[PDB]
Amino acid sequence: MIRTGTQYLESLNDGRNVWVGNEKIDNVATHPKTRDYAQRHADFYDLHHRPDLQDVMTYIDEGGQRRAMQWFGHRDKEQLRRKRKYHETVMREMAGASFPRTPDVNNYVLTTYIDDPAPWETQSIGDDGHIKAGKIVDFIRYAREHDLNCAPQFVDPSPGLRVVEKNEKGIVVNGVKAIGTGVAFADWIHIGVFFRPGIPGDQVIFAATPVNTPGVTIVCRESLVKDDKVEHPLAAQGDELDGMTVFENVFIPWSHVFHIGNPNHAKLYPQRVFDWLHYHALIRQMVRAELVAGLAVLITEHIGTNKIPAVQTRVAKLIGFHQAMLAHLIASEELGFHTPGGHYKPNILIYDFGRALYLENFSQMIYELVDLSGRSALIFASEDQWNDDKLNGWFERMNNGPVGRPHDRVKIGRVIRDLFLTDWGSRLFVFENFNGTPLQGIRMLTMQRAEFSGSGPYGKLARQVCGIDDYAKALDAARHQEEVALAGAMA
Amino acid sequence: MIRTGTQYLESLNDGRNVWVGNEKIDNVATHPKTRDYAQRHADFYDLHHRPDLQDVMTYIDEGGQRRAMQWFGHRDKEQLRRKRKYHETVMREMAGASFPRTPDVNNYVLTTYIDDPAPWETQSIGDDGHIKAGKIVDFIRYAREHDLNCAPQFVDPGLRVVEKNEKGIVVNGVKAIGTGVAFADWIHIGVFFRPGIPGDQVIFAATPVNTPGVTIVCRESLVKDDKVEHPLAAQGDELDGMTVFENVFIPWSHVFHIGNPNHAKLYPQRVFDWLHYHALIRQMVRAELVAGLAVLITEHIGTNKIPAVQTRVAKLIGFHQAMLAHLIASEELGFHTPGGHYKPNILIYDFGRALYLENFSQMIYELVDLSGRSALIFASEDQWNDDKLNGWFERMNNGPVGRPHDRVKIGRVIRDLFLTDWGSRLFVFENFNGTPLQGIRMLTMQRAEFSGSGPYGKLARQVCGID
Amino acid sequence: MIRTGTQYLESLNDGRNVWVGNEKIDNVATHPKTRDYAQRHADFYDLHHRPDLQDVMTYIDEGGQRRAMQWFGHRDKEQLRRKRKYHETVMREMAGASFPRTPDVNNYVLTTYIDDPAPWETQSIGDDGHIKAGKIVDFIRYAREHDLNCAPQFVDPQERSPGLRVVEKNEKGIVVNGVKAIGTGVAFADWIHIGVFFRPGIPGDQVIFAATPVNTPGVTIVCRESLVKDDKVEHPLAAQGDELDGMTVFENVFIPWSHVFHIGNPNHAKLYPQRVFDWLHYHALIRQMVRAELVAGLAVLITEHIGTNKIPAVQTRVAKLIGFHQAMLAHLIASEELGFHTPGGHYKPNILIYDFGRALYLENFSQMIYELVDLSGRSALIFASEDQWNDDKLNGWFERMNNGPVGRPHDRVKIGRVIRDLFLTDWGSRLFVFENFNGTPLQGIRMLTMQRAEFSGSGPYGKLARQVCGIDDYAKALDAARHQEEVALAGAMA
Amino acid sequence: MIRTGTQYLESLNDGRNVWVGNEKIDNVATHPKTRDYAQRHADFYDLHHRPDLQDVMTYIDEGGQRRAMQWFGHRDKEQLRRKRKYHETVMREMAGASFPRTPDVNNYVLTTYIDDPAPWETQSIGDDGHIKAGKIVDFIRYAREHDLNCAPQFVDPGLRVVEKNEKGIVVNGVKAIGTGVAFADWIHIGVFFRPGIPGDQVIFAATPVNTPGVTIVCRESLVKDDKVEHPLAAQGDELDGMTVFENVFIPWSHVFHIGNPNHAKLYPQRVFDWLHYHALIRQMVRAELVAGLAVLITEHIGTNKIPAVQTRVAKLIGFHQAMLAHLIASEELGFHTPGGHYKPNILIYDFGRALYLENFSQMIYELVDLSGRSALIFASEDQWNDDKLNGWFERMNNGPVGRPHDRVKIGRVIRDLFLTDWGSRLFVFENFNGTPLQGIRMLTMQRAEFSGSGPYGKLARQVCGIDDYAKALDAARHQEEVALAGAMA
Repeated sequence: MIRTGTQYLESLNDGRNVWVGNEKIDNVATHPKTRDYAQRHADFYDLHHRPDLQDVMTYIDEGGQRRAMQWFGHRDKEQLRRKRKYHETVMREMAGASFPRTPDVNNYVLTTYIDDPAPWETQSIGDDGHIKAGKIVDFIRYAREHDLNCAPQFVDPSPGLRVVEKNEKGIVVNGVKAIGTGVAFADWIHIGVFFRPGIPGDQVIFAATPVNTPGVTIVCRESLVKDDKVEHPLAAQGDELDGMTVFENVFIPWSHVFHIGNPNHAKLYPQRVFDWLHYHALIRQMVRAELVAGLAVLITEHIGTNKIPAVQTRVAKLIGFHQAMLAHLIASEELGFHTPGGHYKPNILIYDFGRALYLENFSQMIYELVDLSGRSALIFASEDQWNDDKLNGWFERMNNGPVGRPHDRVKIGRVIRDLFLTDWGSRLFVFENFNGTPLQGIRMLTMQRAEFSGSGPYGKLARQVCGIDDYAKALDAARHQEEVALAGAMA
Repeated sequence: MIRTGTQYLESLNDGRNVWVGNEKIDNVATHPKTRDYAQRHADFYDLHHRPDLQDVMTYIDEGGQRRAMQWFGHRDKEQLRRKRKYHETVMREMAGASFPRTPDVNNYVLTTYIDDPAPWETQSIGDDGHIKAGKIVDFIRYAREHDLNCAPQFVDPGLRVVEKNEKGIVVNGVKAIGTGVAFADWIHIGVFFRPGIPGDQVIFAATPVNTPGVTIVCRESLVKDDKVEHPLAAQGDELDGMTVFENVFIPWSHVFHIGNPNHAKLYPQRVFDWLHYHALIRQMVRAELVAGLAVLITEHIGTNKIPAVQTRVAKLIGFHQAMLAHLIASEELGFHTPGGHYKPNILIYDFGRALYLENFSQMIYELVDLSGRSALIFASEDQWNDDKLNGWFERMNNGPVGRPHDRVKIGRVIRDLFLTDWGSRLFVFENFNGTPLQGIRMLTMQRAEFSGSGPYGKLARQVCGID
Repeated sequence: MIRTGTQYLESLNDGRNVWVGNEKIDNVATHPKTRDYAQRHADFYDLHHRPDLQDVMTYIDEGGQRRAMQWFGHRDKEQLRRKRKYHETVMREMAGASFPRTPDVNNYVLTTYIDDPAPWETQSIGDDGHIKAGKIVDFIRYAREHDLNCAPQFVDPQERSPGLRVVEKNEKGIVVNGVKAIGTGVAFADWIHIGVFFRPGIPGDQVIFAATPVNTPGVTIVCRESLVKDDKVEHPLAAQGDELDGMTVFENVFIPWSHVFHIGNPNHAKLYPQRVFDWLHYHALIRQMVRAELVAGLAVLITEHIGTNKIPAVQTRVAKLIGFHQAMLAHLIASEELGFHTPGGHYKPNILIYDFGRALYLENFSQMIYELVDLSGRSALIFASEDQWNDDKLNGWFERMNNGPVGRPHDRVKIGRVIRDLFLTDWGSRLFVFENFNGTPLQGIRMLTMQRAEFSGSGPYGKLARQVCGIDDYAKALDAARHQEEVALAGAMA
Repeated sequence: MIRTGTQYLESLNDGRNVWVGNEKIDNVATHPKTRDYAQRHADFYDLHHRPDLQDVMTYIDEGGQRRAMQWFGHRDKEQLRRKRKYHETVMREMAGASFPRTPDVNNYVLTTYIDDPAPWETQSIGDDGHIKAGKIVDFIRYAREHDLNCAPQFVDPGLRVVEKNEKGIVVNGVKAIGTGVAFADWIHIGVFFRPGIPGDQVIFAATPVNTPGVTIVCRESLVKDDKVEHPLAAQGDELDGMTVFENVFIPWSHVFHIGNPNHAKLYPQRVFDWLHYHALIRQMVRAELVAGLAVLITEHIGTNKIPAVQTRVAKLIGFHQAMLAHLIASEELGFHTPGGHYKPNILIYDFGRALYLENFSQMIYELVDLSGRSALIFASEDQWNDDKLNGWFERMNNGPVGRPHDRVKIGRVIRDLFLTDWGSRLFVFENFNGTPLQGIRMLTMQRAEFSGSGPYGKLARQVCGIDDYAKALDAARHQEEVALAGAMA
């Protein structure tokens, strides 16, 4: 049976040590500061029990068990599209993709271990042979069974998390994981790291631990949730907190340790892990661009500016941005490739270039919407003002346009305001540069590779115009994923 | 005399009808949603009593009385620059130009009536002789005498004249745009001509904020509760809103002009010119603040040495220098008005406004992106000082310069300015601090001195061999 | 057979009346201002005979005959990709896509007539029943058989317009008089393919679709000066010849009814000519992807050759030229994936996605080329001429000035020559300016899209916003040209 | 008298060794590939003799001698404005700023030596005291008295001193970048500091263009033949190239400084200041020409009342006014140099340039786009006049303003300026007419006064609740500091 929201809310009250701003949180499910977002997670779970969404939200596995599509492994392009349609439906249903780290996103990442668990073991160092690939798989199967949200914590800002003790039982780790999103709302924390030049071996740690593990403290920014859901129909729905996690002599048994000790392993295997979350981000970006275009269509129509040609071309601009996101996503899916375990993975270069295009232009596109909406964005009637005997008539006449009731202008502006002109909405704006690797990151790590050099495919045409000049074979399986993706793109 | 902050606050308790969101405000000076910004207006009066600021904030008038620099008329360039320096000083003292309709701005606008009152009287249609130019002047003099905040409401079911008699006029309708009217003394009514406007909707007058029939209807307050976490946004929200006039009575003495669509083409723009020149002063100071925060935050993190960040920060500095170039060339290439006031060059300060409104939003994104994680995710104060968390926070916020807590200091200011409702409003307001970006271009281009017969044509015509 | 470049060149000496600048052209095949681009068309034909390119360049039609792929009709996505593959090969082989209006592009557009010929005839007004659908298809079979180049002239700038109009109708034909103001390569084509787009108020006598030979009496082709360069060592691309642009003047030109495809109906001229030019737009996107590939390629080569390629600030600029090419690719591949069938069963790529692909290029290419020019530094402007490079005193200086980590020093000149021709000569500038006329421009893409109901709050983009704000088969359609647009959007949004 | 164009052309025939592309040049003054640009130099000199312009173009010194304004020392703001009006008049008179390195620009830069000669001498290393400040000044006085064009070559196989004796130095190597050198009288040798620059490459000097062992190697000439079809590009091409120095001897009298990498840090910036000011004067005029061409073409077609068109033209007009604001503000907030010259605010005109360099591409692209098909496809003159075509071209080119042929006139100038090789060189060269966008930003930000302890720090720190050339050890460093203080108060 698939986890219910009610079971989720209950599980949160587990003694987890959480700060939200200045306050200590006794129960994340009920504290006024967290409880709207927690309920968003509960609704996530209850979407898997909605009769009308069953086709999209669930699957029957080979054992005959109905399971949430968040665990669904895709081995070809048609299966990939079915998964995307799941993620898309989840975010469309949940305030138009305002919650980017629902558990379906968080858990997508575990697909990499399952696909190819052995290198995580075999490349481990400092280990005394205790880590086992089979136990990595066992943990993921356990998560899937209980529908557990495993919040990933990989990025670092010497306070980084490190091994301070090793015995026959497991490891002790001490330090800080600087970035985490929604961890106070998860069941487990998924610890990882990305390579940086000179990363010490005792900082190379991949593992999992419960959110209430003793010595774990979750320190989150203040909550931006709004009280009044009528003035703030989106920002009153909860705030997906970001924060840091402190680990004070936290013990992790070897069974839940995936890898330690190998800096070269940290060069490409973590990228492979975060690939799934990057692909998810582009789906999200597409949906956000559709929402932004759509709001410009609704507001310019209700104001009556829609038929002004100047405005027509700017709206067409917002629609084109959405189509660019869809073109990268679709193309990424068409030109995917099989991973060593035989999952099908969309093309990494195309969907990351999708992301870079979004991260580059989304500011100006939002600014366009805000500007198109004039005063209707910020200065509109509160509800009581609108329904007041003396004010109502004035408000009706100042918001009359061609298409529909005058109050629909207020309804539109409340959304534009919540998404783009509140702290809550601004958090989303900013998070986008932290939802996987930033713009500058995509471009840097792509351009360091030998297949984007004059020797590579991009040099070939320019060379002639100028008159110049299988994982069995491949020795690095996760490097091969990068090369095979350019193969597919440039053919 | 010179009004104090205390007298100001007291004056707000006058039975004015104000909505802020759903709430009715009993008293704008003490209500939890309005009192912080009220206090900012109080700070503004008290500024003119600060002994170190007296040379900058006040002049001696012809009569011998010390007057607030908001009432000073600049008759040449150096006087203009004295006034700018006053406006600049006010906004630098008051939260880095975070409050754009302080009383010095609102009242700047009255220069146009004083400079040349007559045409407002003589161009009136349908007043049967009741409106008197000298009465316009006496009102402004009155306003001067008591340091009264006349809040302008021009931009537009709009307000119309429903009854004329021998005592005054009666007005009924809405003035849909107004900023900080709940904090002002008087409302200054005006209008801009639009194609096929009627004589009964052309109205310039002044009326008290608590005039019977007047209802100020303001958006919810965005003021923050906790000044430590939010050092700027706790300081008060300059409310925007509309004003409803339910058959409101204004005497002829306090009516400046009625009835003439033609007058509403040119003369209201001459009123708002002062607001636009002030707009660029402010935009320069916002640009300077943004550049300074990019330097502080790149220097605290230690990314300021990375050549890619250098060029990004230089660009912010350059934008400030572009605001300054426009402001300075506008003052340099100004001209005398009919009554012999010196006015900055309309064309140059407005292209200056155009440039800000076209680029501000990418310049802010640049500060936000440079600041990285330090804008959304930083320690609250209690987190910071917690005996368990203090040592981790200090280690994470360490870098070359200063003390680790300065990061949070800088972070709170960036957050408040650009990542709060409160800050976002100042963002949206710039598109409504006078005429919007598309309007500057359009009102410039509809005049024939930017046509091919104008000065822009001349070099092009010579190079082309044209006539 | 398949026509040969020799056959083509011989065919140009047919007495056509051609101005190229101040000069009259006796013979396009041999005149100094035209002969190089003529030979580029000769090379196009010969490319089809190259044994190593037979599978790319040719097919066997139903009736057992080997024809050039320019005539191939693609009925599914995999056949579509074969057609794209052919257009890519042609443009890669011909100076990195510097000749945008080769015959394969011009004739691609005839597919719309073959697909669904009847409406051209049934929607005609004022022809007194003389026009037959069958005859459009017959002309096209005739063009195909002789591999004839049909250059399209549709685009235009009341009783004062100079645009082509019908001034006589009789039992034999029509007589047209006036101007088709834009034309690319017409002086080098076999036939002029005449069309028009709807404009508000267009009179019926200016709605014309037809074909006449380029040497028809009364036809004059008036082209801009030729920008071809004399020295092909200093200018290895712009010595290859100049695809002339120009207008065509028609003075009482007789066209027989057999060669008239449609007259009279302004409503027909609004979507049907968009359906003809969809094929040209799709091809424009294929070219746009290759041009981007070249721009990014040149940028890699020059930054590597100078050694600036490792500077991080430079790296991010080249990544962005690389992402642009990938943006073009993505639109192209997506458009192929979400394509649809036309009435007559052709597979067409998704109109909306490839047009948005073009808008993205048209909006950004200018900045992108500026990047390349800026990254290449002084190597664009100042480099050695060939004799300078080989001079006994200068050579030692030039080698030491042009050294760096990759290749031979003279390769910087080789790269410089290409950047200079492509982006810093008259010849390259025309191509730059032509990108905005190679199909309805950026402004047109956005306006034609937004006038349609499916981009209103009533169509698919309204739906998610309305829910978040808490608000609230060609047989069965009447206009088949319209329904292509509705089907394209449904496939894009589902 | 002031030099005449005639005397200048005669002077070109001095046996200088010039490549233009593959050809050697017998006489820059008469060769088809260079004679038109040479005549534009001759025209520069003849402007100074025109009686309707000599109040702008010349001044009387206190000896009663009429001198070309290119030599005029400005000591205050009004005098700087007269100099600027002169440079402006020159470039409006010569094909709308299409000739960026006329002699007035080249020679402006000598102002710095004259202002403060002595550090060039005193900070020299390895010259055994042979360099004398008095001889630096005498050279500039000579240049001035004969109205000689000293073309600067500074930016970098580099030129190195290979021999030092009692008469002078011998230099060997390449000065990679040079504009118009083949049309000049003297070459002004310079260098900018770069990390690890050896003393033997620190050289400031003057040598005649025809000096033995100098070869001028220029790119091919971009000049067009038909001045009807090409009214600007027919007027000559301002060649770019490198200058090869083969064991070239320079007398100590014409050496200004050698040896000191420290001197190369800021003093070269101080020389180029003046050219950078001039670049912004030129950028304003190019902006003006671009904006007016926009007004002319949209007007002649009729697109000028389409509101979307109007806003784009307003943007070109804004860009012009932005260059003018920086220009005016630089002049307003200027300062005196050690020698008493008044110099515009270095930071403000350099930011003006930055602004231009960042945006000119897009602004020119707007004009080309707005100009439509009228850019590329328009009638040649014989087409236009032909008896059969005339009627068609007139009707196609009718609109609300002026004669139909005026669209061809506007087209020809837009074509020359932005769609030919010739115009394209002017496009690319913008980025070389002084330190490029990247350089302005980078050497600004390495200066301590743009840090958090300088005036940008002040407002930020407060809102965040945080916390005379005699005194100065470096006169050329002091100018920068003074420039910022004047801009920020």
